[PDB]
Amino acid sequence: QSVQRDASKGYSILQQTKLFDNIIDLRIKLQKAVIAANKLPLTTESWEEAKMDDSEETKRLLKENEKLFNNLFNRLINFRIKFQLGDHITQNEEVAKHKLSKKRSLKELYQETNSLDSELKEYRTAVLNKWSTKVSSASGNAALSNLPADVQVENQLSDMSRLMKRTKLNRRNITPLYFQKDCANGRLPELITENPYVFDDEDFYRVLLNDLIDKKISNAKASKGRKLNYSVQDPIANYEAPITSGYKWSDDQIDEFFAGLLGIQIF
Amino acid sequence: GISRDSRHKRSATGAKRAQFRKKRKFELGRQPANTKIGAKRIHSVRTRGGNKKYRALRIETGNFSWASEGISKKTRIAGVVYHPSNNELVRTNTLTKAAIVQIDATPFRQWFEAHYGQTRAASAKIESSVESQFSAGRLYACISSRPGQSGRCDGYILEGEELAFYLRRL
Amino acid sequence: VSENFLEKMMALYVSSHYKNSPNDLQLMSDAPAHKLFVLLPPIDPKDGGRIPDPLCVIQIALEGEISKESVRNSLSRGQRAGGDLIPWLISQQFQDEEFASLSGARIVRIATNPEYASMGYGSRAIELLRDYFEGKFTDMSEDYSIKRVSDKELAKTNLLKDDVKLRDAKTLPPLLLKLSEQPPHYLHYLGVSYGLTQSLHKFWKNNSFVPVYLRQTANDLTGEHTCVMLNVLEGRESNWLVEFAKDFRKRFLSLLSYDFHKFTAVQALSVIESSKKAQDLSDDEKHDNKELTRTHLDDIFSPFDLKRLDSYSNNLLDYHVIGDMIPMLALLYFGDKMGDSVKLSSVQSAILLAIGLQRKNIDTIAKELNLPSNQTIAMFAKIMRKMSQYFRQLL
Amino acid sequence: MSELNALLKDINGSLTATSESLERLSGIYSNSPAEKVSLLSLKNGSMLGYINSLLMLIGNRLDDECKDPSAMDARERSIQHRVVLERGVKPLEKKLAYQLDKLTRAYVKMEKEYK
Amino acid sequence: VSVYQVSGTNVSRSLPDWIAKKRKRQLKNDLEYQNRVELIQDFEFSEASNKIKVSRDGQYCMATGTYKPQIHVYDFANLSLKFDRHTDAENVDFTILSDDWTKSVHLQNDRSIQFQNKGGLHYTTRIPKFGRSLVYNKVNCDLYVGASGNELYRLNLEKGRFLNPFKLDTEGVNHVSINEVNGLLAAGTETNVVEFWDPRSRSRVSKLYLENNIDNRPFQVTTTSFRNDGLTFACGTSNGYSYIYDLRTSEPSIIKDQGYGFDIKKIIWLDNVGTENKIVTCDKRIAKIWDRLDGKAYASMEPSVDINDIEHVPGTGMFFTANESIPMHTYYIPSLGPSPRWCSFLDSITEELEEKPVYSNYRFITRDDVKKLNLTHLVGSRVLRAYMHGFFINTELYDKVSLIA
Repeated sequence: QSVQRDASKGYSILQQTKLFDNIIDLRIKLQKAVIAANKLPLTTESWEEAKMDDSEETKRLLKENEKLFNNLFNRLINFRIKFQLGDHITQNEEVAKHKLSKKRSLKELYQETNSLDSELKEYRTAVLNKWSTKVSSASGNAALSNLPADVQVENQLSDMSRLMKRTKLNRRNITPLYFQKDCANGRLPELITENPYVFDDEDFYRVLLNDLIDKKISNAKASKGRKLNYSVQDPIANYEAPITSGYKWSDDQIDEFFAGLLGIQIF
Repeated sequence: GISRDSRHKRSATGAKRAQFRKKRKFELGRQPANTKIGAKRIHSVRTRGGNKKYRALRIETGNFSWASEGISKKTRIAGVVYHPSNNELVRTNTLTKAAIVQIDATPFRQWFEAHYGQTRAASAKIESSVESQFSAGRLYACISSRPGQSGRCDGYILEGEELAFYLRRL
Repeated sequence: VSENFLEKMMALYVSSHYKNSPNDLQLMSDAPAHKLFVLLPPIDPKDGGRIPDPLCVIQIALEGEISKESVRNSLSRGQRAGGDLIPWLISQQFQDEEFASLSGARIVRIATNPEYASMGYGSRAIELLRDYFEGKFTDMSEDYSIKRVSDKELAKTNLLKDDVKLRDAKTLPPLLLKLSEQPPHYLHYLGVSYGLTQSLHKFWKNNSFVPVYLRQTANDLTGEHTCVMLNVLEGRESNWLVEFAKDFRKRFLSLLSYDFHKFTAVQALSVIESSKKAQDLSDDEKHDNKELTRTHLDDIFSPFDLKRLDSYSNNLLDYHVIGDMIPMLALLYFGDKMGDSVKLSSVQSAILLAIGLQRKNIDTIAKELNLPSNQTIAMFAKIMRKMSQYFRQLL
Repeated sequence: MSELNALLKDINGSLTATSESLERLSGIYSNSPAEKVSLLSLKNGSMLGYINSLLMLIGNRLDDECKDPSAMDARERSIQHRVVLERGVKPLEKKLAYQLDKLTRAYVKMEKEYK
Repeated sequence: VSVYQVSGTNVSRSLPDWIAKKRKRQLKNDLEYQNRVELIQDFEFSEASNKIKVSRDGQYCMATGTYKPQIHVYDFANLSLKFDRHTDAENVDFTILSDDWTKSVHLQNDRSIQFQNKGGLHYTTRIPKFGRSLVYNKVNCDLYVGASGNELYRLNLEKGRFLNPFKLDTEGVNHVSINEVNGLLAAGTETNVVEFWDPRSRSRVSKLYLENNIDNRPFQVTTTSFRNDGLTFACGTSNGYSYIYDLRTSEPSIIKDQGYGFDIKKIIWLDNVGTENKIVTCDKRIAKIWDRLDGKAYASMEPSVDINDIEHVPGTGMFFTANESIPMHTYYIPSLGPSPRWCSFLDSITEELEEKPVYSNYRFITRDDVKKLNLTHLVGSRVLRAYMHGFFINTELYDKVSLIA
């Protein structure tokens, strides 16, 4: 019985790991979008001038862009409700079910995201504290009593200023459309190479690509003798004599090894 | 110790003939030469009379003839692909007469593009299968010279019914 | 059910031992430090919970955590308190007070099924045991104390009407506990003690243990010299171990003449090799060997001596002529002063170690390595040629 | 072609491709008592939020108005999610990595035995 | 590490040996010709050599030739050819039954087993179908012959009787090998499976399916070999991948890539030499030495001519290799162990020896395979160090791109 629960736990472990890899595939597909977005204009005047170049086609493209975007992010939010529901991250099952049923607007969609991240933060605090204690006890760190993981996350989130700069770093050297015209016109207050407007997660993106890559590596007729004649053959008779010693291993051992070859409450 | 004497065989009637005389020189046979693809290695043989024979123990190059255009070029042999007598000769890349081998297509392609200026049209037309082989980069040819005896491995590129039949057999 | 298992444990525990005494049973049962660890084959659910057989039985004794006051008072008094063998000995041999404070466990005994010796169960057993203390084993699913006989019960029972009974099964914990169920005790090192033999040392060496001490006087009953080997678990300071290992190696080299001349050349060479592996353990460069300085070389050897070595490298000398200087060469090479320029094969190292340190004759090593005497001297000659060429490079 | 039109096409392809893969992923999760590892559950859930925050960074930019071109709010959420994966989740699972591998191996052996 | 070529051709790979014989008369004046040392006289065949083995006693060696197909036997105690003996057809494999050279069995290529006794050809028998390998079971005196067909033939030397042939599930046996400790027979089938058999009974203890993740291509088991420890087991594939298996568990403990994509021709276990954890996996072009535990390369032998067989003199650091060249090469890696007793003074001349030394360290890739892997964009980069007609990549980086591709 103990075997089965462990085996089932592995399936959940595998399922979560497969779930991890799949979502990275989503991130990989989205990668050309984030680079493209960082190339988009930053200001109303640039966008209108961007539309000015091809007004008709851009309007059609913009209409398709808005539809696909809203459909996608409405769908993602549906998964998050289900995902955080299915995994017990959200405790209010009734509220989660109504949200899935109801269709939401863009303003409404942002609100659920705020709600969803808020719930994950509470779950995050509980989970890290639970496992950090468990790891501590296992290693004897409890006996010793190296910061708690939740505390470490709190400190890094406290240093929000440092890490914002990490995003602002323009490693790829992306120039958004009409960036020079917005700079010359003083339409970019933040700036007045590190660009606040360009977002760079390339290092984070590469590390995810590597980890996915390494895991894949780690897991990965009678004539001419054509009919056999069983007669005695004199010249080869008694050609060599068998050794009386036999196999150096004892027979029972040899029999044993072959069998396994190729693979009070006591417990 | 190989012999070609007809005495050790049985008669037509089935009688087991007795040994008349010890083995003689004029009834000699020598060990076979298992020609293989590899750096040209030839061992000479002093045969009956002043004549001489060359054994092609290893060889990589041969003269091959395109009969349709009546041309001959020296080409490298890539490997044995099919051999009518036995297939374990096909496996070990053993080279012998009638073997079907794959030869490099470069010089024939060069000659063709030179002579006809194509990669007028009617003459330049060639069999579709041969053209596909050119696109592949290797051509199917049949060895027509006995490597064991003369020491060379010349042959001809397959074509027509030859080519259809052997491609089917492949 | 427990008793059936205890008999199986003693069978494995007693099999290897030459002559076991019944004290050790009391020793296992009552000692608070001692713990017992059993490797078991995979359990088949079809077996209906039959009392399984033990393949490898390990007994560990927790030791250390000695106050820096007590060690000094005892060391000056020269008195050895009972227990804590490895701390007290290593404290004496090195006069280090910091080691006695560290928390460690001595592997009192390891035994495997003799029918199954030499197939990797014993090694597997140690590998898990280290992982148990290191902290790898954790429970993922989100008490084992037994209530003692209360004083109230003792007063309410009379000698005549005492009903002495086995403890009720609900009270008793399970016989076998999964590693994750029981937390470990925090430890810095794991130590062993065993008579030095080629097989055993090869086993310990493969398990990443490091020698730190070797008793000079062979045990009378066995003819073997007691050896102590230490290992440091991941995540703990490793400096103190490395200093001992370096210090021991120097001690071993000089003593090869005195009382370890008996050891086979290969056997002795292994001991140095095992200790050197400790150096590779420390990826730091704070402690490194120092190459021979030109001033140091002049004090060790006179220029004529270097010339004399040079002549031998050119074959213009008899072998006996250079007999004087070899032992000094041996210490410099095995002290690693010579540096990266001079490196030798295993056969050459054994030959040099023999003549230089064991003080054995060339003829004896020719037998001991089963080589012709002529080939031995030749291989020796190439060694001097490398050393001579090096001394030329320094100059 | 305008630079925007080529870019807008690039986004259009991604959003379609991402949506279809999401549709596949939602089906398999919907297809799935089995209890999951909470730490890994957070790990998946957190990085899901990271993608959402990235999309809000895309969404903020895609707007022609561009009231928040820096996408500071979307940045902070991506910042919050990224930290948990790198600083919190990763050290713990490395400690737990040994026991994880043992269990997954155990099932695969049983699954091999069953077949 | 230092590898010395005691004997063997020392010309360019492009230069064939026979011209060196023609150059030999012209270069007689050259001093190096006088100084060069040949260890065994006539240690050479007319055109090529097929197999090489050393008698158990340690004083005699035997070899086979291409034309005229012949059988040298070398006497180490005299550093000389003892006798050459011609045959009817070229050799495919043989074994030396006796401890000395006197007693041997040779499986030719015309499907005939010839029993060579000391005097001369004793008896010639024929197996039903073509043979590919030959092993001898000292315990039962039963000689086992691999065959193109499924059935694995059995010949009993004691009884002088063909016995019931074993029946394999698949057709084609490329190599057979008998574990000394246990008697387990391993049969290397053409398909990617190795079938184990019990000799005392006649059964199939189990079949191991070889799985390579890197390359989806089909591969054939070409060689097998049991270590004296009686537990570990080695396999070769036609894709140039050498596996080390602990028999008990189905998973491959280590997979090492030779990287030239050539079939593995022999595996030798260097346990006897000391520092037991080493192994040799010999290819058509390279014989690499590496350690069984870590997989790190120890030494490599890179002869100028194709390797057909390699042999290790027990208890010593010497290696013989039968090549497609006129001379058979002899190597000597001093680090492994002492020179053999008969080569007592080989150490003396080490400096005069050639001392031959990237190619073993990295994985070789053809131009076409680069296209298959979409690595064209890196051509000219420091990752791709081009040699000959192909490009070298780090083995780890090769594993990465292949799975992605």
